[PDB]
Amino acid sequence: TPKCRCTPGEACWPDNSVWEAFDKTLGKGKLIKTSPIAQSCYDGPQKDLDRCAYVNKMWTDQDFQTSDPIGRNYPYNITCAPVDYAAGETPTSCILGSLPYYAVNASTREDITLTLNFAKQHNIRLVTSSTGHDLLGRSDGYGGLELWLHSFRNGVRFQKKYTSANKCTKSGWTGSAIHIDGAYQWRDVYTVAQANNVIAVGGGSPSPGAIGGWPSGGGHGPATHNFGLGADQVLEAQIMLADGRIVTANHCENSDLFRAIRGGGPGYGIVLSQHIKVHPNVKAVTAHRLAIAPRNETAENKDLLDAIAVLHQQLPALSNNGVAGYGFWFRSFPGPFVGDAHSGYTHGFWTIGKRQAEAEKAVAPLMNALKKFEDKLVITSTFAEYQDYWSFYWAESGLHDPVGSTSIITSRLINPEALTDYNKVREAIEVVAGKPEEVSSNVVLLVSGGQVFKDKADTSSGLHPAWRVSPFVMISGQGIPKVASREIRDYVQHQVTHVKGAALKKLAPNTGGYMNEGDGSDPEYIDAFYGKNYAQHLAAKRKYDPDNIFFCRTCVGAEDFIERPDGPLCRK
Ligand SMILES: Cc1cc2nc3c(=O)[nH]c(=O)nc-3n(C[C@H](O)[C@H](O)[C@H](O)COP(=O)(O)OP(=O)(O)OC[C@H]3O[C@@H](n4cnc5c(N)ncnc54)[C@H](O)[C@@H]3O)c2cc1C
Ligand SMILES: *[C@@H]1O[C@H](CO)[C@@H](O[C@@H]2O[C@H](CO)[C@@H](O)[C@H](O)[C@H]2NC(C)=O)[C@H](O)[C@H]1NC(C)=O
Ligand SMILES: *[C@@H]1O[C@H](CO)[C@@H](O)[C@H](O)[C@H]1NC(C)=O
Repeated sequence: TPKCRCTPGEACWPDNSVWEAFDKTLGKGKLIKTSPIAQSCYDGPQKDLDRCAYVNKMWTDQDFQTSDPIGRNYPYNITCAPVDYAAGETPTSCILGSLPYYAVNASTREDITLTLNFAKQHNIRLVTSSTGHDLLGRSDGYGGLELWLHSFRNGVRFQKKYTSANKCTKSGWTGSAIHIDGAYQWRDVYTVAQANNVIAVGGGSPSPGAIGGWPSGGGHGPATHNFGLGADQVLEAQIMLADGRIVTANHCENSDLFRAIRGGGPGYGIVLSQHIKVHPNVKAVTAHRLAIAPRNETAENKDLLDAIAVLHQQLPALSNNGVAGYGFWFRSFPGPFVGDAHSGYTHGFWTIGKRQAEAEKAVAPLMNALKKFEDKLVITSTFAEYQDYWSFYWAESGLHDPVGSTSIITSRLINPEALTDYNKVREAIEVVAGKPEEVSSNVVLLVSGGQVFKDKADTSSGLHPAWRVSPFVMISGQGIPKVASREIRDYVQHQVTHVKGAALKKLAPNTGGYMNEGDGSDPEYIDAFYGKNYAQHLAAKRKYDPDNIFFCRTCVGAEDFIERPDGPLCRK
């Protein structure tokens, strides 16, 4: 049976009549022949400068990118760039690249069954997308048939008391739940949680999918320190296997599959629905806004980075005190970042469940450590109190930031013991700060600790062990030009993987990274992404998808195949 999937233009590729008959079986209009988002910017039959300008204007918008079957928030390889003609830009070339060639706009189980079956029947690579949010190309594939789940939406329903499809009691959970009965986004789930005065533990941005890559890789957000990571919210799922069977996965049934999807990434089956734990609303949340800038701005920014190193050392104490959230910093920035300075550190942290007085005590270990820098840095610190989770969430989080660039980042979970020696930390900070000429994004995800640590007791979970000891994640990355030569991308990828990523590993060598926002070019990605759970993830992969119908890049088992950006996917 053939080692390589069939691709367009080959003799094995179904001819126009076969595709047309497949469109008609589905329901005319469901099969979409994909077109590069910005093809109207280029010469040929599809050229349209009005369409091109609209596309150029809307490229950075998350909804615009989720609305097209091959729209990508963080496109893995821009092979058809939008062209800004008003700005004097001119076209190079436009190809599909590694984006799927056909998509099925699937809105019923029958759509999904037929798409799965057709892919297998014609040996065509099946690509699964709920939203196209992925940063690593795991919802892409050259010459692929995309199962697009964006309109597969059969309700989001609140359960006052979790009620399992197979009456499983082994979760031990008798609290409330939400049945996410479709490939909904967090926005949709949040509306129902809010209507029912409960906390749904979703992402900091509401556009990503609720039941796909987000929970399967981990899933962080404002509420995860307090209530657990996204993967650990999952009580059960309905999943269509490669063989077409629809099965329940929970503590009582196919528990190896259930564990795999809760931390082992995508590619075990097509997730049709999940049930998630939801949590009682709180009476208070206080947010802490901190900003730090140099009094004396220089290319080295020695004092700023000293303080950032110190701040990193304070995070575990903060985490132990119920503090969570996100911090952002730059050694150099192309313009004012903190007040008047073209550099600095800023964060939005919070104590869910605590009023301001307790919030101030919670961050005291950090503010006290920062008193030593009052002569050297300008530091501002404010608190905002909210009377429930949702007013807090929408005020301090619920982000819809600009997107549309390639992601080249590395992530490293940091254990407390990696931070006790200031000099080692300072050295890590020096390297990840990057070259003063090159913009380096550095981000702190203070999203673990607390309940995430506690949920180590849950052996049904598949989450990377390092989550259970690491209260926060460091992410460091750089951009590439929109139209990027191979040489420039290899230079940047090397800085991210072997300079930035390497420093982070040296700082914390016993932990790992975060697959969803992580380094897909790391030679050691298996270790980073999955850790010691990998052998068990792989077993589930080989049991439930022996033919690797759900192949994705870096996903468990992907090393048994060779992916190309411009040719057939093949088994080794
Ligand atoms: C603007 C933006 C903001 C973000 N914010 C956050 C954040 O705050 N916190 C955080 O942790 N992450 C965040 N992410 C990252 C997100 O967790 C990952 O990109 C994740 O892969 C998104 O899953 P998705 O289904 O939405 O993406 P997709 O690209 O649709 O799919 C991602 C992967 O999951 C697979 N997949 C999707 N749906 C299914 C399914 N139903 N069954 C089987 N496999 C499936 C795909 O095959 C692919 O491998 C953000 C991403 C974007 C674009
Ligand atoms: C982005 O897409 C381009 C175009 O498909 C890829 O370039 C090809 O890469 C292979 C090696 O992997 C070469 O043998 C081809 O000659 C390249 N083609 C062209 C037209 O340049 C590129 O590899 C993709 N980048 C990534 C990181 O996936
Ligand atoms: C996808 O299908 C739904 C109906 O199931 C329809 O409302 C929607 O507009 C379709 N989208 C596209 C892009 O064809």
